[PDB]
Amino acid sequence: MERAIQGNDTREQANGERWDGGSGGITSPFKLPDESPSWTEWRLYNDETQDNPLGFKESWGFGKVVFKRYLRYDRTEASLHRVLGSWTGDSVNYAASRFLGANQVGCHYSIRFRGVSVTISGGSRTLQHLCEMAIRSKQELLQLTP
Amino acid sequence: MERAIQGNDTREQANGERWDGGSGGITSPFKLPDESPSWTEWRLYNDETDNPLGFKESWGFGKVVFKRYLRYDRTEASLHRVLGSWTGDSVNYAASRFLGANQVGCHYSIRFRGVSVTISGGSRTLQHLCEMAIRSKQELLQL
RNA sequence: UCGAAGUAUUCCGCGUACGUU
RNA sequence: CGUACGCGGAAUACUUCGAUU
Repeated sequence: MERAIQGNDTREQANGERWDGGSGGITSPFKLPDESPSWTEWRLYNDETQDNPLGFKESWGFGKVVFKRYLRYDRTEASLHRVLGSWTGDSVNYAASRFLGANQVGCHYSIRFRGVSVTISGGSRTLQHLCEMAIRSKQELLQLTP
Repeated sequence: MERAIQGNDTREQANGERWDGGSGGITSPFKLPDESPSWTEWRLYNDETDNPLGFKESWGFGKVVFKRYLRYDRTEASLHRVLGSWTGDSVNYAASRFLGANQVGCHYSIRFRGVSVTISGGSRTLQHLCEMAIRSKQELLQL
């Protein structure tokens, strides 16, 4: 069965990908490692008070194989350029080719920032279009005028 | 209880507003009427060969959801028209009818050429959802 | 921020069924 | 395109619990 690309095994490994260093060798769509803060650093930051957070959460799904990232974002132009490099059409299509094939599945990209979530979703045979819409939506959300 | 601001009866009317369309007076966020094709017109169109008849969009304030299908043939005259299906005003005005002190989940969703975009978040960021939804709609309909 | 549970919706993919708007 | 399901996920909102006892 070629449906190890979808079996719960690769699913758990894709979820574990966020925290390990790719342990087991699972290919990821992201080009930068996770930066999610600790409970204590998160608790301490939240002093004044949901606005201007530490960063944003994004994820790429290929069927039920979901990868997640939390990246720091200081709302500066330099930081914007840094976090916009967390993934690219190339890195997504490369990673997607490891979990797609035969029957079409649903793919999605999701990003949350300042209490606003954007999800681009569709069939795996439209992935290139998802990427183009995903990168453009990521720019606007992170630069959304307050 | 007794909040019919987000009741099953109001969820049904908002769903019926697409077809009713104005029956009972339910305030909709859309300014244009539904243009959904019939089964046959949708068939004959696909029998012609990418470029669909139009697109689907919907606004949700909690469980109260409004839907529209609008024709869109990839022209500035058609883009400007369908961009007028709703505005920030028409959304906020409609939302204030289905929102109370408790924050609920609001969302805008649009599907075009096999791609679907959904902007969601708490009713406290509705102004920000509107700004994102309009930029997303224009971007999607324009590649 | 992380994990888990429930509740209310939506979205995508797949499959089934029924249609004159 | 519409309606009704069934399956598999995801997203959002709200709620509860745990996170070098």
